[PDB]
Amino acid sequence: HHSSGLVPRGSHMEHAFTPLEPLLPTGNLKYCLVVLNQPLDARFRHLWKKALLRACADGGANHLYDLTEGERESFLPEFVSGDFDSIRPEVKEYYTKKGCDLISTPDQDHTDFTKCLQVLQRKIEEKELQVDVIVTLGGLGGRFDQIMASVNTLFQATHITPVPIIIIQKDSLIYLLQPGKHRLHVDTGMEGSWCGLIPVGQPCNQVTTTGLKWNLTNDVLGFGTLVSTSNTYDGSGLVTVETDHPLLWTMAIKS
Amino acid sequence: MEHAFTPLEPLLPTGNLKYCLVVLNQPLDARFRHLWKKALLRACADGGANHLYDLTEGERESFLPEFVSGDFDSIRPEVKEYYTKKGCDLISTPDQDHTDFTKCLQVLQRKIEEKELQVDVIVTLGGLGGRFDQIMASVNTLFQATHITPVPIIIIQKDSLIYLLQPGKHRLHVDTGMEGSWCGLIPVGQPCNQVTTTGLKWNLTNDVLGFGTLVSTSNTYDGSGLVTVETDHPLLWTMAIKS
Ligand SMILES: Cc1ncc(C[n+]2cccc(CCOP(=O)(O)OP(=O)(O)O)c2C)c(N)n1
Ligand SMILES: Cc1ncc(C[n+]2cccc(CCOP(=O)(O)OP(=O)(O)O)c2C)c(N)n1
Ligand SMILES: Nc1ncnc2c1ncn2[C@@H]1O[C@H](COP(=O)(O)O)[C@@H](O)[C@H]1O
Ligand SMILES: [Mg+2]
Ligand SMILES: [Mg+2]
Repeated sequence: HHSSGLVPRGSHMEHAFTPLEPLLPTGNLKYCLVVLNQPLDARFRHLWKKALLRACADGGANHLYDLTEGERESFLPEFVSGDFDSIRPEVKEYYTKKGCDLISTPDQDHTDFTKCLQVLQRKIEEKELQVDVIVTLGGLGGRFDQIMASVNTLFQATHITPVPIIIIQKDSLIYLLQPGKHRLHVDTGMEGSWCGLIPVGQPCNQVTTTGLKWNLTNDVLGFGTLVSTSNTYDGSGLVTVETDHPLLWTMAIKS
Repeated sequence: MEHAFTPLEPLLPTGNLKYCLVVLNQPLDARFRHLWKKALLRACADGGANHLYDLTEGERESFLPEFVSGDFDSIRPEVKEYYTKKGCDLISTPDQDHTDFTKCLQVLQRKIEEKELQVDVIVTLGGLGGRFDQIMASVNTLFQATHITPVPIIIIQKDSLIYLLQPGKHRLHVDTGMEGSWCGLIPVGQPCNQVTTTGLKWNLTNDVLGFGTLVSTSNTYDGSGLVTVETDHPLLWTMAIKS
């Protein structure tokens, strides 16, 4: 203001995110990996390799243990948290003898996924390291109530860690967009054909987007009113979203 | 004043329950056969026909839909042919603002009034797995369904069932013996600020259910065989189906 010479004016911060980047072979993101109790998709090995930290939520360990025979010492979690109402005795044993940190989380008011994030967040600050994103595998298939629980974890996550969290399983990815403006880069080449915007918690009364086939212009998104599913990209390679309330972004993963 | 309902009833080998069956584009669970046999009317939404067709090979004439609606961008030509040849009514629904599931219910409701048929419930198979944006669409269809037909609609796939509870009081009978161990109340859409329940391990007493505040998942039954729910806004009921 009071300075002289050219001076940038106008400007509002925007959240610039690239969803499926962790799925890119090369690149150097810096992310943590969380394995939930669900069948592991083949992309897990590559994701594990470059992850800064890996962990498993209860049953998640069973799935990891069973899909890494002959090379399990190459897939040793930094820690396995949960309540152990899912991990098999022998699996709990193996990881404990190899040095894995087994953390018990009894709380019956919260899922192991949520509790696992709490442990992860703590290990993050406690190890003075920071991540650009937390990649969660599984949680979108199987039991319906659990799928919803996963979505609800993304809500609580805002109070657990400042690091963005994405959930991936089979051909889907979800990411909760907090109120404000977002710039999502969907030009990694790993993108599928569909995408969508789900009002999960409450109606989003003012949504505006760009880069979609069916864009919103200060529109209302709400169950029973209008939910964007089976939407697609305009080809620009960029999607911007502005929402007044938490809005769930979902997109397809190639192949 | 209230609606007495029994969710997993169609799954019972016994009964006179009059219901219609809708097959969505997802792999059919084994329960399919029995459900089809006693259905008053069967239909398929686009791709649903492919899964029906590939499942009933060798005996497709015993499993002929009464109509297949959609937009035919999933139904394989050979499949589309077969059913047209056997007399199945193929109805096109191009509307790209509505899923083939919602549009299928529209066709169904029409057929119901049209045939002066009386149905207790509409059983939908599939729609809870696969593409995430798909599962949500299914949930969204249940919201729109309230303006498409007065007949209760349930969706089932694998081990899950969902049913949208409209504002008011509900009495759910969960003593068919087909019930699984878990159940839940999901406030999709909007926060339900006044929820009161009975028959659950974790009941609610004029409590608030909303994402980020409190969502009831992994809940269970108290063994009474009855669950009652009073809600101020649409509340999604979900429950497990035995092994
Ligand atoms: C209100 C209410 N509701 C319900 C409940 C229950 N819950 C919740 C959350 C969480 C939990 C735990 C579990 O998780 P897991 O680990 O996953 O197990 P599963 O069954 O799922 O397998 C619970 C119990 C409460 N609390 N509240
Ligand atoms: C806003 C908005 N967003 C999105 C869109 C799109 N959409 C929606 C709904 C529905 C549809 C159709 C789809 O269904 P399907 O056919 O079943 O799927 P696929 O896979 O077959 O393709 C759409 C497109 C709008 N419109 N708006
Ligand atoms: N059927 C399922 N569908 C989706 N996520 C699941 C399912 N079962 C378990 N999970 C997730 O995996 C985490 C730990 O698994 P578990 O303790 O074995 O139930 C939970 O906190 C959930 O977030
Ligand atoms: Mg557990
Ligand atoms: Mg279609």
